[PDB]
Amino acid sequence: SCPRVQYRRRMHYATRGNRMKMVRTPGNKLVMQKRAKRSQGIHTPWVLGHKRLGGTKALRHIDARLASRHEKSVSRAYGGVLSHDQVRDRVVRAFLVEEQRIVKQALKEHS
Amino acid sequence: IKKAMRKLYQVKAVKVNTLIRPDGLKKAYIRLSAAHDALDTANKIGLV
Amino acid sequence: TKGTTSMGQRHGRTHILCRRCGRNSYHVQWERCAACAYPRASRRRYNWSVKAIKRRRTGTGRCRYLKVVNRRIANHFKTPK
Amino acid sequence: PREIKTLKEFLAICSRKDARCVKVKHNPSATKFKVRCSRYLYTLVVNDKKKADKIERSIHPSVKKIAVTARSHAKTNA
Amino acid sequence: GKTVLSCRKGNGSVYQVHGHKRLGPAKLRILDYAERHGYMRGVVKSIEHEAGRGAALARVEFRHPYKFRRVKELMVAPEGMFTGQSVFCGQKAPLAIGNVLPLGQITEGCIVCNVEAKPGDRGTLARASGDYCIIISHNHETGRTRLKLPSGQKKSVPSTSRAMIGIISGGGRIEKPVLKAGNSFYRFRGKRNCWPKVRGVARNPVEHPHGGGNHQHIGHPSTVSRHSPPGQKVGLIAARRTGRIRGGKAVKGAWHPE
Amino acid sequence: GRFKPLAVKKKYAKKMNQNKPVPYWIRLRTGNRIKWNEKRRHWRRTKLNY
Amino acid sequence: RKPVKVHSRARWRKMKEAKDMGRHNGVGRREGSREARMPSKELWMRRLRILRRLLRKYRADKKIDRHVYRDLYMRAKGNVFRNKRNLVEHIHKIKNEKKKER
RNA sequence: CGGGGAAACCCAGGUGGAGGCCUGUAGCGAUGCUGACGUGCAAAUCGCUCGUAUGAUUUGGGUAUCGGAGCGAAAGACUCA
RNA sequence: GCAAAGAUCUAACGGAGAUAUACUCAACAUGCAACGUUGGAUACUGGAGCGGGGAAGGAUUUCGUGCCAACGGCACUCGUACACGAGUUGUUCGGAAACUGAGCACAACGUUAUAUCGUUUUGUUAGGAAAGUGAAGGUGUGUCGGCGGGACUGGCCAUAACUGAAAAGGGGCAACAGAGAACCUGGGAUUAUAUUCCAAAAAGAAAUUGCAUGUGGGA
RNA sequence: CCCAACUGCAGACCGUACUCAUCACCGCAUCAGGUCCCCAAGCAUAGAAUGCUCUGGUACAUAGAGAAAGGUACACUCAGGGAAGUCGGCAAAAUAGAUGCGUAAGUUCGCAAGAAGCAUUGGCUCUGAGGGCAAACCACAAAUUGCCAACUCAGAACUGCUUACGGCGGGGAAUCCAACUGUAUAAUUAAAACAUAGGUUUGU
RNA sequence: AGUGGUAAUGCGAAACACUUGCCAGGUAACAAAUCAAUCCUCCCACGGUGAGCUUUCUUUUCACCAUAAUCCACCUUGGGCCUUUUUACUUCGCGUUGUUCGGAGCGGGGGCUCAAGAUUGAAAAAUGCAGCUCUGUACUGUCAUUUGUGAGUUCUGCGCAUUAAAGCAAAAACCUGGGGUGU
RNA sequence: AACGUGUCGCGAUGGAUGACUUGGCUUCCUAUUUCGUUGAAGAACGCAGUAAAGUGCGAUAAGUGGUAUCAAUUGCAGAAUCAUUC
Ligand SMILES: NC[C@@H]1O[C@H](O[C@H]2[C@@H](O)[C@H](O[C@@H]3[C@@H](O)[C@H](N)C[C@H](N)[C@H]3O[C@H]3O[C@H](CO)[C@@H](O)[C@H](O)[C@H]3N)O[C@@H]2CO)[C@H](N)[C@@H](O)[C@@H]1O
Ligand SMILES: [K+]
Ligand SMILES: [K+]
Ligand SMILES: [K+]
Ligand SMILES: [K+]
Ligand SMILES: [K+]
Ligand SMILES: [K+]
Ligand SMILES: [K+]
Ligand SMILES: [K+]
Ligand SMILES: [K+]
Ligand SMILES: [K+]
Ligand SMILES: [K+]
Ligand SMILES: [Mg+2]
Ligand SMILES: [Mg+2]
Ligand SMILES: [Mg+2]
Ligand SMILES: [Mg+2]
Ligand SMILES: [Mg+2]
Ligand SMILES: [Mg+2]
Ligand SMILES: [Mg+2]
Ligand SMILES: [Mg+2]
Ligand SMILES: [Mg+2]
Ligand SMILES: [Mg+2]
Ligand SMILES: [Mg+2]
Ligand SMILES: [Mg+2]
Ligand SMILES: [Mg+2]
Ligand SMILES: [Mg+2]
Ligand SMILES: [Mg+2]
Ligand SMILES: [Mg+2]
Ligand SMILES: [Mg+2]
Ligand SMILES: [Mg+2]
Ligand SMILES: [Mg+2]
Ligand SMILES: [Mg+2]
Ligand SMILES: [Mg+2]
Ligand SMILES: [Mg+2]
Ligand SMILES: [Mg+2]
Ligand SMILES: [Mg+2]
Ligand SMILES: [Mg+2]
Ligand SMILES: [Mg+2]
Ligand SMILES: [Mg+2]
Ligand SMILES: [Mg+2]
Ligand SMILES: [Mg+2]
Ligand SMILES: [Mg+2]
Ligand SMILES: [Mg+2]
Ligand SMILES: [Mg+2]
Ligand SMILES: [Mg+2]
Ligand SMILES: [Mg+2]
Ligand SMILES: [Mg+2]
Ligand SMILES: [Mg+2]
Ligand SMILES: [Mg+2]
Ligand SMILES: [Mg+2]
Ligand SMILES: [Mg+2]
Ligand SMILES: [Mg+2]
Ligand SMILES: [Mg+2]
Ligand SMILES: [Mg+2]
Ligand SMILES: [Mg+2]
Ligand SMILES: [Mg+2]
Ligand SMILES: [Mg+2]
Ligand SMILES: [Mg+2]
Ligand SMILES: [Mg+2]
Ligand SMILES: [Mg+2]
Ligand SMILES: [Mg+2]
Ligand SMILES: [Mg+2]
Ligand SMILES: [Mg+2]
Ligand SMILES: [Mg+2]
Ligand SMILES: [Mg+2]
Ligand SMILES: [Mg+2]
Ligand SMILES: [Mg+2]
Ligand SMILES: [Mg+2]
Ligand SMILES: [Mg+2]
Ligand SMILES: [Mg+2]
Ligand SMILES: [Mg+2]
Ligand SMILES: [Mg+2]
Ligand SMILES: [Mg+2]
Ligand SMILES: [Mg+2]
Ligand SMILES: [Mg+2]
Ligand SMILES: [Mg+2]
Ligand SMILES: [Mg+2]
Ligand SMILES: [Mg+2]
Ligand SMILES: [Mg+2]
Ligand SMILES: [Mg+2]
Ligand SMILES: [Mg+2]
Ligand SMILES: [Mg+2]
Ligand SMILES: [Mg+2]
Ligand SMILES: [Mg+2]
Ligand SMILES: [Mg+2]
Ligand SMILES: [Mg+2]
Ligand SMILES: [Mg+2]
Ligand SMILES: [Mg+2]
Ligand SMILES: [Mg+2]
Ligand SMILES: [Mg+2]
Ligand code: NA
Ligand code: NA
Ligand code: NA
Ligand code: NA
Ligand code: NA
Ligand code: NA
Ligand SMILES: [Zn+2]
Repeated sequence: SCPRVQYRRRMHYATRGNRMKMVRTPGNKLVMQKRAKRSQGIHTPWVLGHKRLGGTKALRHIDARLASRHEKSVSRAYGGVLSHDQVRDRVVRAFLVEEQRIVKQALKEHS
Repeated sequence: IKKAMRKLYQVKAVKVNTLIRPDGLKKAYIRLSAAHDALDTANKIGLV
Repeated sequence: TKGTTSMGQRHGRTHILCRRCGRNSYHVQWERCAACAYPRASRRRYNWSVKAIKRRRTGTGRCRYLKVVNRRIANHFKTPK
Repeated sequence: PREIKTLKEFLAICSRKDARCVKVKHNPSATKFKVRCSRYLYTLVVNDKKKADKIERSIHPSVKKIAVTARSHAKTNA
Repeated sequence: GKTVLSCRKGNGSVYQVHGHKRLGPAKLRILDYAERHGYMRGVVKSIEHEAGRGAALARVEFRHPYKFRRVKELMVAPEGMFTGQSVFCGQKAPLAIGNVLPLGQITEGCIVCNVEAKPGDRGTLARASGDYCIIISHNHETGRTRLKLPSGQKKSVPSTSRAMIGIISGGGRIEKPVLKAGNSFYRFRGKRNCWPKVRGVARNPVEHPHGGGNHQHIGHPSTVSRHSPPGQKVGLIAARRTGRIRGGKAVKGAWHPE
Repeated sequence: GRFKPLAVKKKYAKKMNQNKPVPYWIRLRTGNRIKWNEKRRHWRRTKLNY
Repeated sequence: RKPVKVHSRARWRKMKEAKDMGRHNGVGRREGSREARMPSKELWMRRLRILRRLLRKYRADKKIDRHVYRDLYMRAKGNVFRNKRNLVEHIHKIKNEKKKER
């Protein structure tokens, strides 16, 4: 005597975008409600490792469009794009590479 | 259809629902505002 | 097997109605009518089937404008004085 | 639905031009004032019975008040 | 008779390349002004695998020489290419694995790959996995460079044609026995519709010269003339010799005395 | 099923309208030759296939 | 509206009491394989989780130090201990040996 | 995790869950009865039995290749009985 | 011959379908057989269902009333039959507007006696001038911040016009199971439609667009 | 002119009945054939095997009478013999689950293997084992004290069999062929045929 | 013409504002098995209402005991990270059922953040269901008004993620930043 | 016996034959006689008080206008005028 359900929208195929959950209504009826698709979330660039970024939430389309900017970025430079270790690496790389270039140029000028 | 209802019967339609019948003709369910009485409008129309 | 059982495997349609001629000869996949070759500008017409030609020839329909213009030609394009 | 937090906000909600009615609901241990606005239904929950009576008489008589009751099928038919 | 299978494949149809899921053609960057005079330094961002190719592919990011943007070329990665490696391409590039240099700038005896047959063709020789070319000599009078191609043939090319230092990655692929028809099925899934293979003697004579007979046999010699028309040119086409090779494998292909 | 172009639906609508018997007063006309509709259609006999 | 027809679980529940006491589950009643009825992997999972839970509790309560815990942890994974009591008895013996050396 | 051994290495218990691996549903097929039927339920079906059932696996929709041509793990098979 | 898929029985009601009779004669031996509905009884399907919804296909077969000529290979008072009258209600559901895929082939060019032929996604048409879009500016209007004596000038932003940075690679189709997609329950709201109908206590509670006003904060 | 919280007005087009099948589609038909997707209860049991069952559905598929011969069957049995039948063990019979013991030649060392064989199984009443949770820098038998869930296995005493639902391998010794898994004459041929990995040759 | 925190990173009522001039990343966007497993299903205890059975037994058998979106506030599990202690690996430690991990920073202390929940209210009893009371109404008063270290369940943990000579679509649309504007 | 056979009279089934012919076929002739982007031929959907097909027509929809004609159309219904044109 267990209840059996039917698709309530006009798509009757069990694809990844049409996943359903079983909901008991206040009228004591068992119905199928559509699961919203989820986003994987904001990641670092694929070539750098493709890891999720701390302080950034996983929002999909409309949710991302309506959410405040803080939910998707941090106050640090390149916030929402690069991680703290990546930002530190680029800062150190910037300073040290230019310093080495200056020393080489001054050496050639001295000669 | 809302504009035609205002022009022909001087009533305000708050909602129009339409369907194309299996015979091919379009049918409209026209709900009038609470200010207007549908029964009184039907009497004036002549369908009664 | 071929025959009765395979008759149940026939799903869908090869042809649907044609916008130009309405003969259910419009090949859905190739998007061209088998009867009138629509959307090619000219129709199909082959002398090996004169019967097909005379089914589709002028005068098999209403001749909506041809009747009017033929009367005008017969009356020498008469107009009021 | 939004829950009003204090009495000052509740009077502010009732002072809105778009607040068409106030539904007064009497629960066995609380009283709920539900203001029907344009977008949101605003509920003020008052646990004290005497305080609820004070608020009920305070409501500006311009806005219609509805005593929430159970309505039978017969009353709601046709 | 009917059309032979080898002729039918020429129509294309269902025998074409299964190009979906492929990343695109692999090539050197365009031989522009910077390459002809100086060098362009790029960074290897990813090493990727493409269906139907044994060799690994490298995505190399360059700055645009004229515009404020990046280029992101895609080349056949030599063995040893790694992410973060700096790739130098140009006349002034140093001799190191992964760099692209004009052939005239590369010392004789060096091992190269992604060799340009024509200057600016962006790499046409020594591209399959584990393959390489060897620089034999340079001739400055005519401005040509002699190479040993992977097949063993020697070929002369203009010295302005570029080459990549190293050998193509993924070598030794053909050393592992397949052991299963299913593995071949997956191997050819990314290439084309050419497997499994039916022997000509197993077919009927209507569709193949070797078909038919009350015994499975070719009743005529299988060495056919170079001038045989399609449909008749099956078997060992214009074979100079047949049978088990003994005492040394000669270099195959056409004979070029030059 | 549920789906059909409006053009297909309109054609099916006209075929419904045509699927009617001959009016009785037609048979009483002076030079009448029609008794019953010779083009009556049943959904189980002949398929329109629109 | 008539009530639904009766489908009673009384016989099943009476049989459940009997089977709980140990009846009707002898050699003659078994149709599936022993692994099918009670998988050995599930048995091993339960045992190892019990042993590791006990080792974590003893380490937290300072009954054993990190070195003893590490030795027991590997040996528990190595199927040294048949049950909780076997592990506890070995732990007691280790404590007794250390006391004599102390 | 144990047991041997100078060393090289060997032996034993567990864990783990590999395979065009096996038994066996659905599925996809079709061995035997040369069974039923053989103016049939059916212009190839029915019954029991049988092959396989994580793979060169089965299947929907879409798309591509035909008429001396198409397609074919190749039977002159299949291309609307 | 109308034999696979097991199986039906009973009473009452309904119906022309009866309990239908020369003489004799109490009823049996002279109106048989078969029905639709309801209530009982017995059993079947056994969730991989003679269960509840969809695609393809069908196109009114759906619902109510009437009706038994023909049709449902027996039967019917029953019917997916026949006649008449009805039914399909969407800002949010599916499609489209509006994505790309295997691919298609308009333009363009070339070919062919003849276009009804070929090329047309390996970033991509065509010997190929296919961009009508517009950054910074100069010129007028309006909305502002600042100085000096509502206006007057350095400065901001919108509104129209003179130029002119920058953008290489024409226009479309092809997914109702890929991508995309703002709504949920309750209902006495049907003979048939409902996440589609409900009207002031909307049974109601929301979400999301596009333009506006006013309030407040900035220019 | 730009925003925030509101608010006001307006949210167009097409589809929407019903069916999806032992009667609504295809097969000349309401044809035992064919046809994609979703939801899938209880007990036995390893279980989407198979048997029965609540909910939902159904008794619709010409029926009645009723031991002729002969038939068909998703029906059985048969004393004594046991393949003497027959081209041929065709058909049928037989084997049967789980657990313990035990297992030959050969071998690419992986197998052969469930080789072959032997033994046990019911019911009932007990016993043992396998846990969770909570509690007062040295060392401290919380190495005990309470409470409790869900199951499995093993060992005993007593007491039974008419060997008794369903479901479920017969085995062994050899020869020929193909290495193997696969493919394949829709509607008389499923094989030793095709394919296969492996090997070789040719053109470039 | 943003701002706090040593840091992980925090703060929204409308200058933390404009960016299709331009540039760069991200979402969309894909993946086994093992083990845990969500919504729900089933089964157990627990207590109410009605019903079945009652020669005899059965503190019994059966049915039901429901809470949709949208919001507000803010203990558990798993992952990533920060800071501190690093004399953390001399004949070591942490951890999984499981093939691991660490001076390129393990473990311990204290924190930041992400993903699933849990909980608190608004919605929301005014709904739904059943029972029952009284008075001819499809009337009307009222009463009912959760526990499981149980078994299933692919939502999820879950990927630079599977056999692999197999390595697993794209785009619209959207998000964030770099630069610049504000200046 | 009964089935069955044969003949005659009368019926049924079945639509040949004759008569009928607003059709076809075939041969001649006449001419300010040859469509369409000023959207053709063909296809589709609609239009009557009553209307399925067919015919006619195109939201002015079994037709509007003009000329001629000179009392209808007609199954039913409706209809100012019974009439120099209106
Ligand atoms: N009498 C024997 C038979 O007569 C037959 O023929 C008979 C009929 O065909 C024929 O026609 C008779 C006619 O004679 C007589 N005078 C009038 C009668 N109406 C006719 O009879 C006819 O009409 C009646 C209905 O009207 C039908 O029922 C009948 O079938 C039809 N034959 O009369 C004939 C008798 O002489 C056959 N020729 C033949 O097989 C045989 O000899
Ligand atoms: K599915
Ligand atoms: K209607
Ligand atoms: K056209
Ligand atoms: K013809
Ligand atoms: K047809
Ligand atoms: K094949
Ligand atoms: K209906
Ligand atoms: K009949
Ligand atoms: K018997
Ligand atoms: K050996
Ligand atoms: K074959
Ligand atoms: Mg995703
Ligand atoms: Mg994720
Ligand atoms: Mg943040
Ligand atoms: Mg609609
Ligand atoms: Mg055929
Ligand atoms: Mg097919
Ligand atoms: Mg097709
Ligand atoms: Mg198409
Ligand atoms: Mg191709
Ligand atoms: Mg071969
Ligand atoms: Mg052959
Ligand atoms: Mg030949
Ligand atoms: Mg031959
Ligand atoms: Mg041979
Ligand atoms: Mg041979
Ligand atoms: Mg359908
Ligand atoms: Mg049909
Ligand atoms: Mg159709
Ligand atoms: Mg194991
Ligand atoms: Mg297998
Ligand atoms: Mg098998
Ligand atoms: Mg099939
Ligand atoms: Mg036979
Ligand atoms: Mg027979
Ligand atoms: Mg027979
Ligand atoms: Mg042959
Ligand atoms: Mg008979
Ligand atoms: Mg019979
Ligand atoms: Mg039967
Ligand atoms: Mg028969
Ligand atoms: Mg009688
Ligand atoms: Mg009777
Ligand atoms: Mg049953
Ligand atoms: Mg079903
Ligand atoms: Mg009906
Ligand atoms: Mg009949
Ligand atoms: Mg009908
Ligand atoms: Mg394409
Ligand atoms: Mg091309
Ligand atoms: Mg070009
Ligand atoms: Mg499209
Ligand atoms: Mg979709
Ligand atoms: Mg939608
Ligand atoms: Mg509802
Ligand atoms: Mg209800
Ligand atoms: Mg319905
Ligand atoms: Mg509907
Ligand atoms: Mg419906
Ligand atoms: Mg169905
Ligand atoms: Mg059928
Ligand atoms: Mg047909
Ligand atoms: Mg059991
Ligand atoms: Mg089953
Ligand atoms: Mg079962
Ligand atoms: Mg039937
Ligand atoms: Mg029958
Ligand atoms: Mg015997
Ligand atoms: Mg014997
Ligand atoms: Mg014998
Ligand atoms: Mg013999
Ligand atoms: Mg004999
Ligand atoms: Mg013999
Ligand atoms: Mg046999
Ligand atoms: Mg041996
Ligand atoms: Mg074989
Ligand atoms: Mg051999
Ligand atoms: Mg196999
Ligand atoms: Mg085989
Ligand atoms: Mg055959
Ligand atoms: Mg065969
Ligand atoms: Mg056969
Ligand atoms: Mg991804
Ligand atoms: Mg995808
Ligand atoms: Mg250490
Ligand atoms: Mg998984
Ligand atoms: Mg008509
Ligand atoms: Mg008009
Ligand atoms: Mg007149
Ligand atoms: Na010979
Ligand atoms: Na099937
Ligand atoms: Na061709
Ligand atoms: Na009708
Ligand atoms: Na509404
Ligand atoms: Na640390
Ligand atoms: Zn056409």
